[PDB]
Amino acid sequence: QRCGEQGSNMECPNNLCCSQYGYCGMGGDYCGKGCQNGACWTSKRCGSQAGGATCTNNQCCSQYGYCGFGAEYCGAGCQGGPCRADIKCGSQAGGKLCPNNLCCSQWGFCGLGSEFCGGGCQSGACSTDKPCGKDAGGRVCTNNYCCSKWGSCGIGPGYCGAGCQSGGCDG
Amino acid sequence: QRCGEQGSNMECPNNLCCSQYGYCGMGGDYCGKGCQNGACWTSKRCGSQAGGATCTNNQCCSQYGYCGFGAEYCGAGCQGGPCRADIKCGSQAGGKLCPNNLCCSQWGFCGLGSEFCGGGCQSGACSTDKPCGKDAGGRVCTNNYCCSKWGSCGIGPGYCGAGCQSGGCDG
Ligand SMILES: CC(=O)N[C@H]1[C@H]([C@H](O)[C@H](O)CO)O[C@@](O[C@H]2[C@@H](O)[C@@H](CO)O[C@@H](O[C@H]3[C@H](O)[C@@H](O)[C@H](O)O[C@@H]3CO)[C@@H]2O)(C(=O)O)C[C@@H]1O
Ligand SMILES: CC(=O)N[C@H]1[C@H]([C@H](O)[C@H](O)CO)O[C@@](O[C@H]2[C@@H](O)[C@@H](CO)O[C@@H](O[C@H]3[C@H](O)[C@@H](O)[C@H](O)O[C@@H]3CO)[C@@H]2O)(C(=O)O)C[C@@H]1O
Repeated sequence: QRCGEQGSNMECPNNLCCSQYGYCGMGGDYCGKGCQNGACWTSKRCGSQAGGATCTNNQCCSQYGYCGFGAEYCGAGCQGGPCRADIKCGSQAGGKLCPNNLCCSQWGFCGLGSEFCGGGCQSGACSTDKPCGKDAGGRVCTNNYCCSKWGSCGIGPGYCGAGCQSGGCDG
Repeated sequence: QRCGEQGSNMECPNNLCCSQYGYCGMGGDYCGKGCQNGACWTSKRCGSQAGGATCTNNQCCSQYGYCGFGAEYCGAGCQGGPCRADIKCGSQAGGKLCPNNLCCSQWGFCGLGSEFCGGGCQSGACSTDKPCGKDAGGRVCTNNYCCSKWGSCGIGPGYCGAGCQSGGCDG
């Protein structure tokens, strides 16, 4: 029930702003100074301009390296987020990984839903629960996900914990 | 450090999925059944098709009323989220309110950043801290925000609590 650093980076809903304290609301108290996510009065820096950084709340990183929504951010030159132009990926775009766990469709585009996450899904939050492990002819997940002791790709204690065969195994 | 119903609707970061229990991770345990937000294997229903409902994680509500990202969702017929076409608002579009607290620019478009939230901002997470109250010639905030005892628009205990002049005052 806590956001930002004090909520393991949880994010408020409806772009509610997360104050410097880890509470959600709207207004200067939250959106003003120390804001850590949501609709912070001061756009956070992103993209090139800010060491490869991604925006929170699924924001489009404008060409200038500022986070937001609207033509200016999502529009031309956009560098991350639900960018107005199809973000490419997969074996089509040299192994490229969708940002923010998005699915790399069979076709080489980034998204979320059956069309992207479904059959053919190359990387990201594929819903095709494909197997890994000794169990899966020594195949490692994508996104450096954890191959749990049952040969399943995911992120968490059950996945990254004990019996973790490969991926980002808690060490 | 808890999501969904057990985290006052906090949302995991990077589209991490929130399990039926209120924990964040990636995989079937979280993305499978009971998923409450993030990249849930099963798209949540939205728009018309689902009583005016908005998608979580700033997702585009496709023409069919399913939440996601990518051309299919964000593209033509899109009904909410960082839709690929400019969502209109403000006095230009009959008082329309941007969804998900987005700013209604001076021009009548929805977004987030200086360009939308800045000078002229009509409604939403305007960063122009305009005043309300007896203090402000009996002017009420937009979005049914709370006019605190100091004549400030916001959402929270300090705003919606005691001394709340108008808005969604905790009652
Ligand atoms: C769409 C987008 O990214 N909007 C940004 C813009 C853009 O970066 C910009 O419009 C592209 O030209 O900038 C905003 O921040 C700028 C603003 O604070 C202005 C002054 O108010 O300065 C810009 O940078 C200056 C900086 O202030 C100086 O200290 C420095 O000496 O020069 C810099 C030259 O760029 C800020 O980037 C804006 O409000 O216009 C923020 C939007 O999110
Ligand atoms: C972009 C988008 O919204 N993608 C959805 C699609 C679309 O709703 C669709 O492609 C537009 O035609 O549908 C997805 O769900 C559908 C899928 O489960 C199929 C069958 O696997 O059925 C569709 O609805 C059926 C429903 O299953 C039947 O019980 C009912 O008798 O008829 C319905 C007629 O539409 C689902 O909508 C999909 O996976 O294709 C989900 C995507 O998010």
